Amino acid sequence: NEFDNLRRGGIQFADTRGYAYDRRDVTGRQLANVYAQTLGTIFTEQAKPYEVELCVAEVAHYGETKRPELYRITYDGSIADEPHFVVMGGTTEPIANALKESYAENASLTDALRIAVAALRAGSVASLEVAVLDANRPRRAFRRITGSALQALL
Amino acid sequence: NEFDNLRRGGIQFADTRGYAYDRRDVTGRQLANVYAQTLGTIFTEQAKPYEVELCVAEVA
Amino acid sequence: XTIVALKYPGGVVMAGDRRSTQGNMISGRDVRKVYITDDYTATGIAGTAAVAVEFARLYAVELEHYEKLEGVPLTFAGKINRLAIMVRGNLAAAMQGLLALPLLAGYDIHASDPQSAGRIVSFDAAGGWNIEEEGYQAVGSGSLFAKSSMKKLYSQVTDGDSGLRVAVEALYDAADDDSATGGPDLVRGIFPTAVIIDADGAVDVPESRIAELARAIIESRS
Amino acid sequence: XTIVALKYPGGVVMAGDRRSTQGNMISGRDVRKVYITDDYTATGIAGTAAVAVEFARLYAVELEHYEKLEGVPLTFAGKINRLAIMVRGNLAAAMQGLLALPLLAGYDIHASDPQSAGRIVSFDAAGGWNIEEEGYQAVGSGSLFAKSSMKKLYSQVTDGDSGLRVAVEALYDAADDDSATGGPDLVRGIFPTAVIIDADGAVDVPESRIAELARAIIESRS
Amino acid sequence: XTIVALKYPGGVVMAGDRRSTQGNMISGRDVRKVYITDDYTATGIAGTAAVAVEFARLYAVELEHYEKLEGVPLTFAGKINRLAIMVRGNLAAAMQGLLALPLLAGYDIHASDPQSAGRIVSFDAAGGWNIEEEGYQAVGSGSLFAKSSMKKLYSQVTDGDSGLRVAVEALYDAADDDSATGGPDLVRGIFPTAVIIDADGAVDVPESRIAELARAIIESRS
Amino acid sequence: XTIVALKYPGGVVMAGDRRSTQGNMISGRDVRKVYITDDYTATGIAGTAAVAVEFARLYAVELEHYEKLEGVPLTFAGKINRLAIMVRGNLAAAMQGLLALPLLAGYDIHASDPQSAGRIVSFDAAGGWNIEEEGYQAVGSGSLFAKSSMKKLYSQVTDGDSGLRVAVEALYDAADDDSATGGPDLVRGIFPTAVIIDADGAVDVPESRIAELARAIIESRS
Amino acid sequence: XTIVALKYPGGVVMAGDRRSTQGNMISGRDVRKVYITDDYTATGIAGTAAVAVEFARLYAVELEHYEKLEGVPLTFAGKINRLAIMVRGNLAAAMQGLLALPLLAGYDIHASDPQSAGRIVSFDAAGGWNIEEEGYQAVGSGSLFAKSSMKKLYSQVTDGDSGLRVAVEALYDAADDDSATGGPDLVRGIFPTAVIIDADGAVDVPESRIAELARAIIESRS
Amino acid sequence: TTIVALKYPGGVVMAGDRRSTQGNMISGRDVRKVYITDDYTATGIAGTAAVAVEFARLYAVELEHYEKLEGVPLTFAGKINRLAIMVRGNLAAAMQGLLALPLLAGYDIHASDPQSAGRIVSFDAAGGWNIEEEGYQAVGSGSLFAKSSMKKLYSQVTDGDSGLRVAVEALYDAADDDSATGGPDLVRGIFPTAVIIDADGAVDVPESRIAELARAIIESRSGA
Amino acid sequence: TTIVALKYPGGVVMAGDRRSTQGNMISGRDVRKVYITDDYTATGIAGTAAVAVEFARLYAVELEHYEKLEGVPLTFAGKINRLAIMVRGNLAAAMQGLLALPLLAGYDIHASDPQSAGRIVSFDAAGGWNIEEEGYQAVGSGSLFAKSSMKKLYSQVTDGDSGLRVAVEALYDAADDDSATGGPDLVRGIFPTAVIIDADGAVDVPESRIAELARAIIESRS
Amino acid sequence: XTIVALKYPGGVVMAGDRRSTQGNMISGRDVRKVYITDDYTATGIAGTAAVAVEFARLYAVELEHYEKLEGVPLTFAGKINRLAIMVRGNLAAAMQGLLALPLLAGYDIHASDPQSAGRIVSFDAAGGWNIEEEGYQAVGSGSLFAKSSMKKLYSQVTDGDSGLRVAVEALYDAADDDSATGGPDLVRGIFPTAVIIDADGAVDVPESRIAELARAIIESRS
Repeated sequence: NEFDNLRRGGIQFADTRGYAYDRRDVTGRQLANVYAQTLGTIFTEQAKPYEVELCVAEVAHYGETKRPELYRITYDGSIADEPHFVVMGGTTEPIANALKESYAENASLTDALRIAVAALRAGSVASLEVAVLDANRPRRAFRRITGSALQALL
Repeated sequence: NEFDNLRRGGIQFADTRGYAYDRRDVTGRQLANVYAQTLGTIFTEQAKPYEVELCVAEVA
Repeated sequence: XTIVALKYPGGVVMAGDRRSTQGNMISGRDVRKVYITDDYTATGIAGTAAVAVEFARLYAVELEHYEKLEGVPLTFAGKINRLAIMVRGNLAAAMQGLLALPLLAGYDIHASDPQSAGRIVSFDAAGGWNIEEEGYQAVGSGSLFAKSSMKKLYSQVTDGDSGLRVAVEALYDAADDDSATGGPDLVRGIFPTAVIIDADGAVDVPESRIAELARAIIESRS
Repeated sequence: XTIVALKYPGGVVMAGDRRSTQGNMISGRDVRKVYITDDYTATGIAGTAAVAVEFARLYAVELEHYEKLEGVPLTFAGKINRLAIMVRGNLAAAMQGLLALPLLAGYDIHASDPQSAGRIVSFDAAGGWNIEEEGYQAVGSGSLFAKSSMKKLYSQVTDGDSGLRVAVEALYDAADDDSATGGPDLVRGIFPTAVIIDADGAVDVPESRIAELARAIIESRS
Repeated sequence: XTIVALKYPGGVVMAGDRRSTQGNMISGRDVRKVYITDDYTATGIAGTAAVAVEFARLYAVELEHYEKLEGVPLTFAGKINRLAIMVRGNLAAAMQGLLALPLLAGYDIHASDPQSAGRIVSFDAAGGWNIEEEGYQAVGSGSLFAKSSMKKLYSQVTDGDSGLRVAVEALYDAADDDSATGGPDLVRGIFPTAVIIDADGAVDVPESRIAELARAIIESRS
Repeated sequence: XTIVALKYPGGVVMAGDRRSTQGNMISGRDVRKVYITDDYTATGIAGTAAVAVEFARLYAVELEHYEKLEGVPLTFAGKINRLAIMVRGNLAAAMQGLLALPLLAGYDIHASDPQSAGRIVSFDAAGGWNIEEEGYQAVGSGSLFAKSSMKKLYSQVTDGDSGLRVAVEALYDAADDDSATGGPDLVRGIFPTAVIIDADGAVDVPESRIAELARAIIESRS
Repeated sequence: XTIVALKYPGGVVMAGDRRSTQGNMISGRDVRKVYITDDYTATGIAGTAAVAVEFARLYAVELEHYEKLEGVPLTFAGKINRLAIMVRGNLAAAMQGLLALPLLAGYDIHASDPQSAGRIVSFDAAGGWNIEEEGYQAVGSGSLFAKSSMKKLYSQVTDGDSGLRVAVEALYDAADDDSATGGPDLVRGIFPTAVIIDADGAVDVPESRIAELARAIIESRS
Repeated sequence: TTIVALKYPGGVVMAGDRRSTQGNMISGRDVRKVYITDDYTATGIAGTAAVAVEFARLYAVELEHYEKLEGVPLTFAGKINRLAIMVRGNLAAAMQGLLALPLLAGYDIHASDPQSAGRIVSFDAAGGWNIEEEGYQAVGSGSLFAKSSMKKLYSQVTDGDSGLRVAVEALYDAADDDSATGGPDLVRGIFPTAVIIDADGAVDVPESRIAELARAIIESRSGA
Repeated sequence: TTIVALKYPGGVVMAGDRRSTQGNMISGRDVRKVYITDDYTATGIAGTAAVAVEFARLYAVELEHYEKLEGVPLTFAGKINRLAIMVRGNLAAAMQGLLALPLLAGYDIHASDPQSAGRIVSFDAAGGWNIEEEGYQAVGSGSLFAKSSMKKLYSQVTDGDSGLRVAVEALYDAADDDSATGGPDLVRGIFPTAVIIDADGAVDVPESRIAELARAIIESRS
Repeated sequence: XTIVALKYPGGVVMAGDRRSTQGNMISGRDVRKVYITDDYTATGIAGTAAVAVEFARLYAVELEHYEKLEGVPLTFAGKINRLAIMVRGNLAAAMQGLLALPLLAGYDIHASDPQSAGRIVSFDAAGGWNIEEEGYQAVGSGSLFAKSSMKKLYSQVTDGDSGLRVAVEALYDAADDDSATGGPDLVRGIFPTAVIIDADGAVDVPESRIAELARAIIESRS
């Protein structure tokens, strides 16, 4: 209920900025910044702080060349710029170490999914929620990898 | 998140002052002053004081 | 009513008549329409005795207000902007008939060339301003007559004294062709008022010097 | 008044006249209606002489405000949207008579083809915009004459010099057929103002280089 | 109605008529229009009776209020400004028909020269104020007649008694030529009211003294 | 609708579009607006399908009437006066909305110089005439576009063929910018109509020739 | 301006002209009036380029806003309601003159029968909607001509190709009888825009395909 | 536009035409003006034809909103009062020309006599209501023709079927004397819409039935 | 009301509806609007109500009157001119609301080509006439629908029969889209009236033939 | 429509007609206009039904509300005051045409004399009330006719039966001279409604007792 609240507020923010300026004027940095400011105010103003950890990711625009940006925003409003991976929730260290080692910069979709699933397992099928920000799509980069496709992937 | 808030408020102040009077009429001393009044108020009235330290500089 | 302003080498001069009318009736003969607003500026407003002073008084207060809060005076551009805002804030009241059009004369102490540091700025109904490059300007019911007079006499302006003479003659010409503008009254001893501004600041021109010039314009045309 | 803008290979040029009229009467000869609003844009406003500076000053503040806040300039589409909002916010005041239609010229630094990166955008009463595909556009009381002139002369545009020439000729044609648009005044030395924008930014074309083109057009028609 | 005011050596005198009309019909014969507003000032109001009668009262309250709050009375310039604001705050109601034009008479206790310390200030529809250097002023439907009368007779004013005599004669003349102004009613014993202000303060002139002057003016013209 | 007329060496040419409209609706496609009124004159009226025939029919009758009664044709000056009287007699009906503005083209057989014997006369609402000394003229909703096109193309006029081409092109340019003026319809085969007048008299230019010139302006612009 | 929409077996097609007028004057020839608003809908607005691109831009934002917030797209009934709300919210501004009437074309992916899953919805001034059960609809100044054309040609619609042909012909017939609607410009190469929507989504029909159909219509009529 | 409503023994029937006009011109042929608003009511709105769906949609929501919140349906009088307030809240917009007069048909479950449980309520400009005691009512530009037709036909209404048939005939007669009301289009197959309400609730009468009725009237009156 | 007229090889046919309306109310179902005016002409009036019978009656008297006096019929142009004069003489009453626009169909017995001797002439408010070269025309509230129907169906006209068919279908289409035009009433047995004119004269088409065509059009659309 | 009220010994009777008109058209035959508002009062409203229907229901709620809150009913004077207040509140809406004038009938249970404890109160546009001393009153379009009837018949009122007869006869007389007031309908069995109030409270008079009275009046006048 706390992070869905934040998810909604972000979409609210993004759609408003994109309409007040233009679509190409909304960035991951901007959204991570606003989540930092919101989580920071909640930590200080509200009775109970939000028990959440957020990740805002951005890929390059179609036919443009830029390395992906990943941001980790924590409960207190702290914002960190990660260049390779972000791990949130549960027991973070076993998953973070299994990634720091089994890492593959410029890896394939099939390879990166296997490198990830395993790390999730270290910490602890249709027991997963998978999605990508596909830099190759014309405008809307977000694409969910579900069912048979997900199954096909494995 | 705290100093960026302050950075934005200063740009907001500066641009409004310049528009209201003249560009040559916006100074570092003036901006530093707006920050002192703002920081002072936050320290005094807000739930948590801002964990920040600011520098305003002006050249000729 | 008519107010004129012109640039001379090293400064600017502004002058205005003394009449006030209620239709055809002369309602005032001693009206001051030109006021020193700060050390380097003066405003002349085309209208009544009070709806001129009230505009000047407020503008004067605003300029000084800034100087005290900030320790330095507003730039000439800043002085213009503040006056433009004041005029724009009176647009709603100007649709009724309470139209006040100011003319601003000043000396920019921060200008590169001290010879051409004089400044004349005129305002329209909407609160729009225009810095004059042409050397002279006029506002009021006799402004056309005064601008046409100055067009022919401006080449004779070479210093403060000659510039003040042209201003008084322009006002004489305005009164000659416009019944709403008052000419020099030799019987009562009432003459147009004027302000002269140079690097040493804004100074009210003494009534006696304008009287001398008015006498000389009258004898020159008889 | 008339403002023109045209695209040339590698840029865009915008130019505007210097006249101001109150009814039949000429109230200004030195009016400047075209302003550089940021490094890659310029706006020319038709409506009032005073307004053009104010509309341009606010839009310039708005554009630089975003650039300071977010660290990068608004995209060209964004610059359009902000101007459209400013115009839409003046719809209430445009019903009285205070109409101000802007024309925007700019260079899109993020465009694929640098040859056709010049952009011309026009606005209507409602705050509606249109990016021009036809190469040129004009606004003001002499716009039809200017657009009809450019229609016959556009094929001669090839570089910054020829473009600025057609622009000055279009403005000449506008003043020839419209009394509210001012032609080049050789006696006082007052000429239309212009801005040229390419990959190196927006630069004010020097008065002397417009004067040269005006002398040329005049001798070409004798 | 008519209200007059004139300066004499060492003070000022204000007088007003007692008539009231509803169209042609005479609605009042006893109306007092001149009221002492503080130790050194008096106001006479011409216009609708309802706003005017109330008007002296509100002004008297404002002056006294400042004095108790600050310990010292307002300067004469301050007293004027307060009255000007009161009048300006009634401009919206003046467009309907509720026009109230006040005339202020006073003695500036802080003036350099006690001989010319008398002050007369008049107000226009807009709330604009003027100070009369002529030495006499009038407001109301009979003001033109009274002012003309005063112009002829002002020379004869040498002290308070002659000043009062001229004021009463001016009001007599106003009533003689204007049906809305009431002349002295010898049958009912109703005469114009008057206030005289000098260094010793503002005092209501008694009825018997005005009656003696009215009788003498009547004898003089018969 | 648009009607153009231009002088070439040795004559005059007049051409008009075929469009008719009610509001935005196209109500006519074949409308003839230019008619030979006598051996040396032609009139073009931009209005209804019949306001062109009926005005021309009456004028033609009036000119012939005079010739049969007096045995000689009227002087060109006389032809103008008669048309001016006809237009003035329709002033009471032009206040309702029935405005008919004629354009007259002619050849003065009694002129000194046969090269410049072509005549173009335009009429205003009041029935006022003006003989055109600029070489070309146009009336109707697309007149400004046509006159601005001819302004750039007139120098290419040296004979009847180049004169007609410029006229057709001007009409094309008017249609291009004015929806009330019809361009050449290649699908239905409908083209503007034209009359050419020289020392040999007034003749209706055949469709075949206006059609060939229309396809050439098209083929050239594409 | 004219916008048409029609249902074919397996989908829907929407097409619009490219003209823009300022009274009689053609102010634009390249205007895009039909926009893809989401994967399965398109909106056409009869009007200016901006009020067509700003309405479509906002609706597109509203539709995708819901999809991101809730994970699924709005239902077609939901899409209709949102558009109806947007139009109703512009009723206050539509009394001035700023009227914008949209036409919505879409494919209901949740419909029982994929053959009749195309949808056409029209809106009136008040923001009232009507799901068209007749197969076709049109909005704009040439809508009556386009609807009357489709009435005779609709029986020839059997697939997407024939549907698009009927749409282009309807728009041709609209421009033939309405001067505010632009027909295909073979000289400049500007043709009506179109969107076709079936089970695979909304696709912009390429300019080359429409050009081929335009030429076929032209060649079929001469 | 014409919308009719009549009471029969055991219920009520409401029917409306499909025409829309802009001046003389026919702007629509398939407009629906009669909508079921809850289990026991239906509303027909005349004028501002596009808006008929919208007024019905808001009224339906209000009725249901109450029913869910309070656990019981509003009384029929309550239903009437809500609709009267909706209409009263639209008086400012009706002065411009956006006039919408509703006709309400319902069945009162709480009524003592089931046979006479059907209800018809009409509203005026001001938002004033009137429960019809005469058995039928109509609103719209063809209402006078429809009411005059029903005045001669009502005596033959004895059940739901004959009530529906008098309603279709009334609508037909209205279309006959009023050009703003559309009669049954046999060419396109478009017929008036109808709702029938009895103790078992509100039901949309199938196009099939209104169709057979119209053809029996039209085809026989014509040569057919 | 709708009246249509079309040319076929060897003649012309004119047909009109039977409806009359008062606002939305239908005030007539049996109105004859097309009348034979002489041996080779017929007029149809889209006029307030029945005026048509008064109008056609007067025109018929006029035509016949000339014939008896001169021993020969008026020329078709003469017939047109007389009708134009009649309409022009009714402009004062058309301002009130009593508008009456006639449509004239005829067969010029004196024409070169008997195949194209059919004539259709329309009149505007002012009394202006226009001969139709396009083949068909219509007047009244449903004229646009009828003209758009004929545009698609005219190519099917080859003789008298096919011409009458297209006229009836055009009137069917007019009634389908315009409430003020009455379609064929199969219930009451009332159908549109028609007149067919060829070299043998003007003849009333029998009710029975129009009935067969109406039923065939109805059957064809179901 | 008409509403009557009269005092009879020991009580009050109020009766109203059943007609409703939309101009000349009879829009209602069974309208009830008299309602029991509490145990001892009844209200009858004439004017706008929408206003009328609302007033009775609201007033009743108001009286009962007070009673439950305070444990006692309002005094008769208070009841009048509350009604008067409601009427004033509706004044802004009465300027439009939504005029509703109520007539109040009651029995004051706290009055000294039980014989004259009946009360009739009428209200005017402004919300002003008046208690009748004459014994009867009427409101509505037929009120004058009803009051003039009762003027001649009131001497016959001796009890509740005779007072109800006079009330029904007054309403009969109103309907006989006013088409907006409905008389008793024998065919439909619809009769005026009535309320009778005495020491035992307010009660609806049964339709059958009113019916007997109507027949008697009818038989008496035949």
